[PDB]
Amino acid sequence: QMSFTFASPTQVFFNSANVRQVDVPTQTGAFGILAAHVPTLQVLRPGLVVVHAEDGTTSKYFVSSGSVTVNADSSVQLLAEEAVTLDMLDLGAAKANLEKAQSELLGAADEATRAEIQIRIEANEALVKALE
Amino acid sequence: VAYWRQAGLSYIRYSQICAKAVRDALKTEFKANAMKTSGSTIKIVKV
Amino acid sequence: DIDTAAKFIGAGAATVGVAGSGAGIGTVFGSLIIGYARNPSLKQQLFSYAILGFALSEAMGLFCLMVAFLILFA
Amino acid sequence: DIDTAAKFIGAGAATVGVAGSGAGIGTVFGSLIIGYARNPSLKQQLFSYAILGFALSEAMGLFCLMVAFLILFA
Amino acid sequence: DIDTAAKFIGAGAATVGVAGSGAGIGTVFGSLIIGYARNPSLKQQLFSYAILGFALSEAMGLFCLMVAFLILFA
Amino acid sequence: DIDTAAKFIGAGAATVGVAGSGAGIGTVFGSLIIGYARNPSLKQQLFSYAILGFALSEAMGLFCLMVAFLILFA
Amino acid sequence: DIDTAAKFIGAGAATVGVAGSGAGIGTVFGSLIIGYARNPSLKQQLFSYAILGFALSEAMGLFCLMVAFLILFA
Amino acid sequence: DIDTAAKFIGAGAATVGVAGSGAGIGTVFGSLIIGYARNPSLKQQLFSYAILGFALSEAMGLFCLMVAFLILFA
Amino acid sequence: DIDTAAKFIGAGAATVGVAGSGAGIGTVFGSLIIGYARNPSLKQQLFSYAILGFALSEAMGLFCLMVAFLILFAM
Amino acid sequence: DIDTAAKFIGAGAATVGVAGSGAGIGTVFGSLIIGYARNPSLKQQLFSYAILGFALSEAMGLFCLMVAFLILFA
Amino acid sequence: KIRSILHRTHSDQFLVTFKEVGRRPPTFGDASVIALELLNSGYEFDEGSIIFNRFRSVISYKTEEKPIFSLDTISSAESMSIYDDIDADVLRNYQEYSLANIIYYSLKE
Repeated sequence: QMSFTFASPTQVFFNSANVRQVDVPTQTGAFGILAAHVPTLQVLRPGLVVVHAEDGTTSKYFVSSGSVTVNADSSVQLLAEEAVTLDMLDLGAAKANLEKAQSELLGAADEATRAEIQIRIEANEALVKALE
Repeated sequence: VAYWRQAGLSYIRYSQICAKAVRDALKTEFKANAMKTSGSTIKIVKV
Repeated sequence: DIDTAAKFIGAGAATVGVAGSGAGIGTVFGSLIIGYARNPSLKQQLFSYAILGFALSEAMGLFCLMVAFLILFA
Repeated sequence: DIDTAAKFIGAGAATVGVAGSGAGIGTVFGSLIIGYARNPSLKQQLFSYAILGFALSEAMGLFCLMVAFLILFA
Repeated sequence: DIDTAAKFIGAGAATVGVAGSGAGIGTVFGSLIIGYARNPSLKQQLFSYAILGFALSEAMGLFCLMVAFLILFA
Repeated sequence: DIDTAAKFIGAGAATVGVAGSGAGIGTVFGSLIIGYARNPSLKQQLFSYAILGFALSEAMGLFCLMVAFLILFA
Repeated sequence: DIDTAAKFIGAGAATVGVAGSGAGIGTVFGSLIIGYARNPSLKQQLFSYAILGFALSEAMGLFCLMVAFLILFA
Repeated sequence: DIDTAAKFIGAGAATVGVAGSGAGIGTVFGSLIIGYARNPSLKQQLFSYAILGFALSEAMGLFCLMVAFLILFA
Repeated sequence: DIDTAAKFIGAGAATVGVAGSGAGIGTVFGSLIIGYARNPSLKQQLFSYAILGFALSEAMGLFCLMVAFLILFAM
Repeated sequence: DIDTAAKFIGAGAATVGVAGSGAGIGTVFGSLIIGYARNPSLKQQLFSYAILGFALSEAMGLFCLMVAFLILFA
Repeated sequence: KIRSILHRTHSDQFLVTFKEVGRRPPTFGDASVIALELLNSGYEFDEGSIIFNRFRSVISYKTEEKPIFSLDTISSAESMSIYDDIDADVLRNYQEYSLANIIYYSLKE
């Protein structure tokens, strides 16, 4: 079966747990991991991981970044740099930050700043799309 | 390549910026309980 | 007579178009297999797309067979 | 008549091209699924592509039938 | 006779419709291989969709065969 | 006119060739969807290549309809 | 007899169906390569699908060859 | 009359062959779309082999047009 | 004649059947290309699996090629 | 004479299958594009397999055209 | 302290060093800073080791060393053949993150 390990640097949510399916975002493309998924390495994108226990229960944790590894022996390791449960967020702050970022992206101070603002944009965009 | 790398950013920077965003977008209560254990005090010395 | 000859030729050669509808159904359902073997969580939205693609694809074969019927009956 | 017979012959081979359309639509309505599996954060924006991928996909289909029209009555 | 030749040629030029159906079967069972190979646990579920696509796509080629036999023997 | 009938059957055979362009455009505009799903940031390049290939494949369908007219008329 | 000729006409215009077969088999044994390269571990169960699909599509294509032999010899 | 009728019909048969080149051209310009989405930093390098595939798929269509002209005029 | 000449078109319309075999073998070898690109370590086995799909598709085409050459010679 | 007419028709029908070779070549080169984008380092070996498969599908298509040439001339 | 103890022999080999460690508890931000200042420094290291003091128990610690690699090693490591969707983009972004992870783990230990 699947041995899950979801752990922010600050806190650990699952330690070698046994869940049925886990849906995770990713740079390439958001996808799901099941009890025999082929081994892969990926680095997460601002999104929301969704876990389902052996039963039909669910849980959604919004993750900023990180890396998800699926190993030969069916062991998923989802190390997220900042993993927060949805009940910790507020809409207006994220929405205003997103709109501010869109406003400032017009100001092409430099390509590095353009990229930084773009990252902030789609970060807050995933936040709102999760909360809207 | 990705839209955030043409400039030349490392994925560390990508995660750092995304994490700062997700921190900024928390409850007013959890801001006090997350602003700590989030900053950085290390500083570099010229070689 | 030769009029019936052309009738039968047309009926026979019109139905061949249904091959495209068959291939469309095949490719759409293969895409469903792949896109549900990637992100199974959805499904409750993918199968909708697969069924819509079925309707749309089998429409072409239906058209070809109705053309065959009309050319062999009027 | 031989003329009507040739009209029918051309009609039979004027509706075969619809198979092309049959494949076309399918491919798009295959790819969409794949795409929508790998990136549910572009669903809506994908629809536009899909409808475009439908119109120009069925386009030739209809035009093939157009020839049939002509080859039946022109 | 011209009419009997008509029926036989109609059957012959209709039977080709199976090509698209065969291509669709091949596409479906290639998609199944890839999908299962990525995510083996989903097997018995992917298999249902893929075999369903098989049968529910070869329905078109069998419609072509049925119309061919209709023309030949009727 | 036997020769006008031969022109008609030639046009009926020729008009099918656009099925190739239909299939090609289906492939192009499904690849567009999935590639845009993978790498949205480059939408403008995706349209550029997609439309370039679209016309560049419509080459064949326009050729086939043109030759249908030419056998019919010229 | 004009039937003795239209028989061969139909046989030739019917054996073309094997094209779609060949294409389906090709797709299946390409998809097998991708699937096995991606996930070499579960080698065997890939065959339980590859051979199944190949033989299945090959048989449904051979239906057209069977029909062609039937008409050419009956 | 029948000789030029054969001219017309055989040319119309030849004109169909460009459909496969249409399918292949669409395939190559969908593959370029994908391969550019996945590794954008290899534009021109990918484009070189893409235009090579253009040339080697246009070969078939232009040869089919060549044979069509030859058999309609020689 | 007609029945001694219609065999020519019979054979031609049978020989058209090889197009799909050509397409199938093309996609087989494209799949070989992609498979090798993914896992270049598996160079040996992939070629064998190719040869297999190669042979099966080309034989399926040979069926129609022989049907045509039957039309011309064995009718 | 009708023999020459049937001979033209046979050649024109046989010279359409190179559509298959065109589609196969297009698919092979699309796969080349994708594989190269996957692994830019390995292009020679990818190109080696690509030229082998290319040339062999070329052999099949040109074999079809050789049969067309023969039937026109014999 | 590490810089000083090794500024007599191996004085020249220093590439960069950091201060204000341990004054306050370390955080993933500190590890990210170290990883950034390592990657940006134009040194294309082909291998590495990280030495730290694993905390066995309140009485004992062990000077442990963990290896670390580079994307050029990962690509050419045949053992990676069984991991899919592995180009030279996700693989080395993952390598950057792995470097930051190991730095943070060593900091905490």
